[PDB]
Amino acid sequence: SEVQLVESGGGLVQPGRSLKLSCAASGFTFSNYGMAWVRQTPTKGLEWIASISAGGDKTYYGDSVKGRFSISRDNAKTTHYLQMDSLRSEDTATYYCAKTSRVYFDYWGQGVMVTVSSAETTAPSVYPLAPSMVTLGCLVKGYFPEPVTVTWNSGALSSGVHTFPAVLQSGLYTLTSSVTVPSSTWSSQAVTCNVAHPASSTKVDKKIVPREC
Amino acid sequence: QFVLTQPNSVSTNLGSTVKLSCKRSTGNIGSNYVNWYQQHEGRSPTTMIYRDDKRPDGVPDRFSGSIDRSSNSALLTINNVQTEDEADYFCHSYSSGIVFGGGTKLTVLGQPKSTPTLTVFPPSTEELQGNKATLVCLISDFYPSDVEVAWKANGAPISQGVDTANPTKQGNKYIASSFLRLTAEQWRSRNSFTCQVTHEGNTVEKSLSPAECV
Amino acid sequence: VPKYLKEPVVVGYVQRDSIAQKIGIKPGDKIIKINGYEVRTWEDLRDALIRLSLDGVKETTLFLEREGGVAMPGAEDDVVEVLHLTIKVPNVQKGEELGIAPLVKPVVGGVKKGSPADQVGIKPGDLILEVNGKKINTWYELVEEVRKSQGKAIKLKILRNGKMIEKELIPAKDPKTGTYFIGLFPK
Repeated sequence: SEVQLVESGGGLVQPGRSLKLSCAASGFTFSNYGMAWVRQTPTKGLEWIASISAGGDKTYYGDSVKGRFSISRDNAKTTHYLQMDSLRSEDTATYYCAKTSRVYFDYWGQGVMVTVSSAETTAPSVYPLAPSMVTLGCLVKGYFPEPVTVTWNSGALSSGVHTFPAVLQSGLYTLTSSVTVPSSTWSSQAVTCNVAHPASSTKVDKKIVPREC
Repeated sequence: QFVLTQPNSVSTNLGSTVKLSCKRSTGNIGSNYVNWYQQHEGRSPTTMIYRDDKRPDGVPDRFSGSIDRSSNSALLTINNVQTEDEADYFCHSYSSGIVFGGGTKLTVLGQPKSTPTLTVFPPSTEELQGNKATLVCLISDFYPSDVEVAWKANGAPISQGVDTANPTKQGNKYIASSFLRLTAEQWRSRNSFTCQVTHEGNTVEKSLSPAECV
Repeated sequence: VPKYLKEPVVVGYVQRDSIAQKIGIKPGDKIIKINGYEVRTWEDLRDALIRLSLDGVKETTLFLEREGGVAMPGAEDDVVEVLHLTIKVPNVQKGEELGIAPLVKPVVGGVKKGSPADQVGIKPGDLILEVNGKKINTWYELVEEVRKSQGKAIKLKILRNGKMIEKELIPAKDPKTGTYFIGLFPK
């Protein structure tokens, strides 16, 4: 399939404030299909939020929405939107945009995290981890909120990449990502982890150098 | 106007046949199409079955949808349940609104047991400049998921500043991580630090030594 | 000429282990094109499949529509689900078929004299509703369970001028041919 749905506009918001999500679509005739937004929490599961028709003239909303959210769409820019006002802490979820095919959602986006909290966003501190076969690492320490992404050599090193789920301690998250490469790759070329924290618009690069004293 | 009830969890073995049930509370289940979505851990849902029993391209023949108006229940059937089918399955329907089932966590048993592999990391020089030290212990390549994690200082147990993540499924097997928070003074003060994992009788361990350089 | 040949190609039954089943064609699908040949009636599809096979075509396109049922909120304005498939053309020289059947109501047109059918009393003009408990909507659905049951009793449900009657039959093999048969003429 060529259908692509890419969310953006998420992150952290204080309670009672506003946030507008975007979903850029490509690979299909956008105006020929209705769009929708579905959110997910580990406790409540999948819950339909809003739905808009192909032409953008009819709108439908879930029960948890009571005039707060306004789903719109721009059939000229192949993008639909979810304007959210008066956000409560219970609105914290992963928000998916979805495409419809008459009677179901045929394709889902990647989902964007929205955290409603009075706590401030904290960019992570990244530290290089160093010790045939060599396993290097990167410590992503003390960020909020989730998530962070880690690539190695801007994505060129994809084999043997393990990004471990974070731990939560005193309101801050910490995880470690590791990669296993032949020592020839470590000696000939630099090995760098690329950390991204979208909620704080942060990107960090840290080169892995052998241990010192 | 109505809800869809699925079992919270279902356990089956490799090669077996599982029946994931989706019950419509009020109304006829045949009056609106039932759709099934698979969601792996940390991934987006994908369509397995739409329009009661239509299977999209790329979905294996092992999946099949059905409708039983007698019990007013929709059933997703997976023949020859493989390890990749371990995921969440949500049924879906509609009427005046759009309703999702609660979801069923499908667990596939029977895969071979694997002992954990450990990787430890000393605190970086950059972190030591801040007078803080974090010891990292990575646990990977183990099945089943249940593991116990403990730390030791010069062979003596230590149990403060320890943070351990729950085991998650990453591909074929499980992975987990554990952290030990210390000050830069505490790190250089001791001769050895050990991460210890207990998995089904076994007790694997790896050590960290600050006396690397003279 | 049967009545269905002038009707749009709405699949009423898909034969198991056939080309249409392997590719995923389902009952309710509407075939609208094959290479190319526009398909508006069952006659077009039959003539196209013959011409294609005679021209040696082994693979070609098949355009299909999948609609029906109540629309889900927000998706009522969607365009029609048109599927683009690559199909294996059946070899008509060897008698191969595509594997789809039209939605013709299983109304018996005749019963053979002496065959264990008038045994339990099925008459010409009857309408088959359910067999073995399962509902069916076409004739070819009954013929599938006859040569799969392997002799055991098949409980049939029949409507006649308003009344619903239940009949049960058991017969099996045949000497001249060598297959399980009952003795019914469709209409």
